[PDB]
Amino acid sequence: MWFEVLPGIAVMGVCLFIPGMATARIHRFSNGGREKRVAHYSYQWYLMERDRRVSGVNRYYVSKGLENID
Amino acid sequence: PGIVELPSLEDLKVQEVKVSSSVLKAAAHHYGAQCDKPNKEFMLCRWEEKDPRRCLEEGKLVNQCALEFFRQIKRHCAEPFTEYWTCIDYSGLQLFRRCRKEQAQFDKCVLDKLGWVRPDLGELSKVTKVKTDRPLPENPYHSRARPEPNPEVEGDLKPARHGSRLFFWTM
Ligand SMILES: CCCCCCCCCCCCCCCCCC(=O)OC[C@H](COP(=O)([O-])OC[C@H](O)COP(=O)([O-])OC[C@H](COC(=O)CCCCCCCCCCCCCCCCC)OC(=O)CCCCCCCCCCCCCCCCC)OC(=O)CCCCCCCCCCCCCCCCC
Repeated sequence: MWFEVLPGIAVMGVCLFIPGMATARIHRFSNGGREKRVAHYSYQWYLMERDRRVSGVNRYYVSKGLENID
Repeated sequence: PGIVELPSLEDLKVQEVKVSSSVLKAAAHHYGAQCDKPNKEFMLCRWEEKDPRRCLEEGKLVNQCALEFFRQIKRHCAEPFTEYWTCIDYSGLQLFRRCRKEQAQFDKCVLDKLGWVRPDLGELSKVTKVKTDRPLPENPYHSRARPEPNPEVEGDLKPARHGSRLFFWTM
């Protein structure tokens, strides 16, 4: 009856779940298991470029804590 | 014109604060509390000299006082701070609001073991007064002598000599 639209709606819902889940897993994979750094403002970008400079491996996401200093 | 005068490469060598931005943002309020005085001496020197080359030594004091800020965290409260900057480091916009329990643990461990009060909402944006012994720069714009202005008008205004003197008009 009416519930035969539910396979098509379910397949459409899976096909809409794929982009958001995909970009979340890609942001966690390309950034060391964390969110993607949002730089809307130039201060956030300056901190991100500082992280890229202080990581030593030319990657902003590799974080260095108190173990880097003595 | 003249040779620009830059400091040498050995003049700029200092032990940098080699930590990430989330490590800095996690320790930011206690850094603004405890490392107040050389930071404000430096930023006062920086807005008064208007020249970074005349601000290096005070800047080194900043890089002297930040590291002693972190070692005193590293000697006492390394692990709650490590968990706290890790939780700050997870987020994209690096929200303080997503990490309040690690913040409470870090503030409790710091207030117990070191006796630092975290600054409240409104304190770190204050304009503070700084006691320095360096002289006030008498010409921070490297300006020169302003030209002499034109002489003003003075004296009582007498009538026009013989009127308008326009070809034949006697008034
Ligand atoms: C107790 C307290 C109270 C006491 C009160 C006592 C007084 C009571 C009366 C007060 C009221 C004022 C009365 C007049 C005062 C004397 C003015 C005078 O004669 O100046 C001589 C003036 C200069 O002569 P001056 O020998 O060197 O000095 C004698 C005075 O001491 C000149 O003295 P100044 O050095 O002080 O004069 C200053 C300067 C002296 O002048 C100059 O520096 C020389 C240059 C003046 C202008 C030249 C312009 C040239 C190109 C344009 C020409 C336009 C066309 C000509 C006219 C066509 C007709 C419309 O004049 C001006 O800058 C003003 C311009 C001229 C206007 C004169 C006054 C006219 C009033 C009545 C208007 C009627 C129409 C007049 C004609 C219209 C055109 C003006 O003569 C001329 O410029 C030639 C034109 C004649 C003047 C106007 C005549 C006035 C009487 C008209 C009666 C008939 C009207 C008929 C109907 C209308 C016409 C169709």
